[PDB]
Amino acid sequence: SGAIYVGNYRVVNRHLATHNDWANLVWEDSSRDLLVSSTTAQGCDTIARCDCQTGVYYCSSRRKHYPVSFSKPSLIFVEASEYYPARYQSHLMLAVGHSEPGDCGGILRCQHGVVGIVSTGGNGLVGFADVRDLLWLDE
Ligand SMILES: COc1ccccc1CN1C[C@H](C(N)=O)CCC1=O
Ligand SMILES: [Zn+2]
Repeated sequence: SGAIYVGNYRVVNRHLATHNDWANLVWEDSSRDLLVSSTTAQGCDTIARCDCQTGVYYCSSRRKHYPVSFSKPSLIFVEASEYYPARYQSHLMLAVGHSEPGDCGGILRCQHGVVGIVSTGGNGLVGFADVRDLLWLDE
Protein backbone atom coordinates (compact mmCIF):
# COMPACT_ATOMS: atom_id res chain seq x y z
CA SER A 1 0.00 0.00 0.00
CA GLY A 2 0.90 3.69 -0.34
CA ALA A 3 -0.10 6.94 -2.04
CA ILE A 4 1.38 10.31 -3.18
CA TYR A 5 -0.40 13.45 -1.97
CA VAL A 6 0.27 16.55 -4.08
CA GLY A 7 -2.09 19.57 -4.02
CA ASN A 8 -5.72 18.41 -4.35
CA TYR A 9 -4.59 15.00 -5.75
CA ARG A 10 -4.01 11.49 -4.46
CA VAL A 11 -1.98 9.12 -6.72
CA VAL A 12 -2.31 5.37 -6.07
CA ASN A 13 -1.70 2.04 -7.94
CA ARG A 14 -4.87 1.62 -10.06
CA HIS A 15 -5.29 -2.02 -8.82
CA LEU A 16 -5.34 -0.82 -5.16
CA ALA A 17 -7.74 2.16 -5.72
CA THR A 18 -10.71 2.21 -3.29
CA HIS A 19 -14.46 2.94 -4.00
CA ASN A 20 -13.80 6.54 -2.83
CA ASP A 21 -10.89 6.94 -5.33
CA TRP A 22 -13.18 5.78 -8.19
CA ALA A 23 -16.02 8.07 -6.97
CA ASN A 24 -13.62 11.12 -7.09
CA LEU A 25 -11.74 10.02 -10.25
CA VAL A 26 -9.50 12.61 -12.01
CA TRP A 27 -7.54 10.27 -14.36
CA GLU A 28 -6.67 6.57 -14.65
CA ASP A 29 -4.48 4.50 -16.98
CA SER A 30 -4.70 0.68 -16.83
CA SER A 31 -1.61 0.39 -19.06
CA ARG A 32 0.40 2.37 -16.39
CA ASP A 33 -1.25 0.88 -13.24
CA LEU A 34 -2.01 4.46 -12.09
CA LEU A 35 -5.14 6.18 -10.78
CA VAL A 36 -5.44 9.77 -9.54
CA SER A 37 -8.36 10.91 -7.35
CA SER A 38 -9.25 14.30 -5.84
CA THR A 39 -8.89 15.21 -2.13
CA THR A 40 -10.30 18.02 0.07
CA ALA A 41 -7.09 18.41 2.17
CA GLN A 42 -4.01 19.96 0.49
CA GLY A 43 -1.08 17.56 -0.08
CA CYS A 44 2.54 18.66 0.20
CA ASP A 45 4.66 15.93 -1.51
CA THR A 46 7.08 17.33 -4.13
CA ILE A 47 7.04 15.65 -7.60
CA ALA A 48 10.50 15.35 -9.23
CA ARG A 49 10.82 16.94 -12.74
CA CYS A 50 14.11 15.36 -13.91
CA ASP A 51 15.75 12.39 -15.66
CA CYS A 52 17.46 10.92 -12.50
CA GLN A 53 18.26 7.16 -12.69
CA THR A 54 19.28 6.79 -9.02
CA GLY A 55 17.10 7.19 -5.95
CA VAL A 56 15.72 5.49 -2.83
CA TYR A 57 12.53 3.42 -2.40
CA TYR A 58 10.55 2.18 0.58
CA CYS A 59 10.12 -1.62 0.77
CA SER A 60 7.39 -2.48 3.28
CA SER A 61 8.20 -6.24 3.14
CA ARG A 62 11.59 -5.39 4.68
CA ARG A 63 10.62 -2.22 6.71
CA LYS A 64 13.62 -0.60 4.97
CA HIS A 65 14.56 2.00 2.33
CA TYR A 66 17.00 0.84 -0.38
CA PRO A 67 19.15 2.99 -2.69
CA VAL A 68 18.71 1.83 -6.34
CA SER A 69 19.75 2.53 -9.95
CA PHE A 70 16.71 2.29 -12.24
CA SER A 71 15.98 2.30 -15.97
CA LYS A 72 14.22 5.15 -17.90
CA PRO A 73 10.38 4.85 -18.16
CA SER A 74 9.50 2.27 -20.81
CA LEU A 75 7.08 -0.44 -22.16
CA ILE A 76 7.93 -3.62 -20.25
CA PHE A 77 6.19 -7.03 -20.37
CA VAL A 78 4.45 -7.78 -17.05
CA GLU A 79 3.29 -11.32 -16.19
CA ALA A 80 -0.37 -11.98 -15.34
CA SER A 81 -1.65 -11.37 -11.77
CA GLU A 82 -5.23 -11.42 -10.30
CA TYR A 83 -5.64 -7.72 -11.34
CA TYR A 84 -4.46 -7.83 -14.96
CA PRO A 85 -3.82 -10.48 -17.68
CA ALA A 86 -0.19 -10.71 -19.02
CA ARG A 87 0.42 -7.38 -20.88
CA TYR A 88 2.89 -4.55 -21.60
CA GLN A 89 2.89 -1.91 -18.82
CA SER A 90 4.02 1.55 -20.05
CA HIS A 91 6.06 4.28 -18.19
CA LEU A 92 7.63 1.48 -16.04
CA MET A 93 11.20 1.66 -14.59
CA LEU A 94 13.05 -1.49 -13.29
CA ALA A 95 15.80 -1.79 -10.64
CA VAL A 96 17.55 -4.75 -8.97
CA GLY A 97 15.84 -5.04 -5.59
CA HIS A 98 13.28 -6.77 -3.41
CA SER A 99 9.57 -6.36 -4.17
CA GLU A 100 6.43 -8.38 -3.08
CA PRO A 101 2.78 -7.56 -4.19
CA GLY A 102 2.04 -5.80 -0.86
CA ASP A 103 5.01 -3.47 -1.54
CA CYS A 104 2.98 -1.67 -4.32
CA GLY A 105 2.58 1.98 -3.31
CA GLY A 106 6.05 2.40 -1.75
CA ILE A 107 7.54 5.68 -2.97
CA LEU A 108 10.72 6.02 -5.05
CA ARG A 109 12.46 9.39 -4.49
CA CYS A 110 15.50 11.18 -5.86
CA GLN A 111 17.13 14.47 -4.64
CA HIS A 112 14.34 16.34 -6.65
CA GLY A 113 11.33 14.62 -5.03
CA VAL A 114 8.88 11.83 -5.76
CA VAL A 115 9.74 9.85 -8.91
CA GLY A 116 7.07 7.12 -8.78
CA ILE A 117 5.56 4.21 -6.83
CA VAL A 118 6.25 0.44 -6.69
CA SER A 119 4.01 -1.39 -9.19
CA THR A 120 5.79 -4.68 -10.15
CA GLY A 121 8.36 -7.24 -8.86
CA GLY A 122 9.64 -10.82 -8.87
CA ASN A 123 12.93 -12.50 -9.93
CA GLY A 124 14.90 -10.02 -7.74
CA LEU A 125 13.60 -7.02 -9.73
CA VAL A 126 11.36 -4.13 -8.61
CA GLY A 127 9.33 -1.98 -11.02
CA PHE A 128 8.15 1.61 -10.44
CA ALA A 129 5.34 3.43 -12.17
CA ASP A 130 6.83 6.83 -13.17
CA VAL A 131 4.85 9.98 -12.29
CA ARG A 132 7.41 12.66 -13.45
CA ASP A 133 5.68 13.24 -16.82
CA LEU A 134 2.29 14.09 -15.10
CA LEU A 135 3.04 17.86 -15.05
CA TRP A 136 -0.64 18.70 -14.31
CA LEU A 137 -0.27 17.19 -10.79
CA ASP A 138 1.36 20.61 -9.88
CA GLU A 139 -1.30 22.93 -11.35
C1 LIG B 1 5.59 -11.18 -7.91
O1 LIG B 1 4.58 -10.23 -8.28
C2 LIG B 1 4.73 -8.94 -7.84
C3 LIG B 1 5.74 -8.51 -6.98
C4 LIG B 1 5.77 -7.20 -6.55
C5 LIG B 1 4.80 -6.31 -6.96
C6 LIG B 1 3.81 -6.73 -7.82
C7 LIG B 1 3.75 -8.04 -8.29
C8 LIG B 1 2.66 -8.49 -9.23
N1 LIG B 1 1.62 -7.47 -9.39
C9 LIG B 1 1.94 -6.42 -10.37
C10 LIG B 1 0.66 -6.00 -11.10
C11 LIG B 1 0.85 -5.03 -12.25
N2 LIG B 1 1.35 -3.83 -11.97
O2 LIG B 1 0.60 -5.38 -13.40
C12 LIG B 1 -0.39 -5.54 -10.08
C13 LIG B 1 -0.63 -6.58 -8.97
C14 LIG B 1 0.50 -7.53 -8.64
O3 LIG B 1 0.39 -8.31 -7.71
ZN1 LIG C 1 15.71 13.72 -9.85
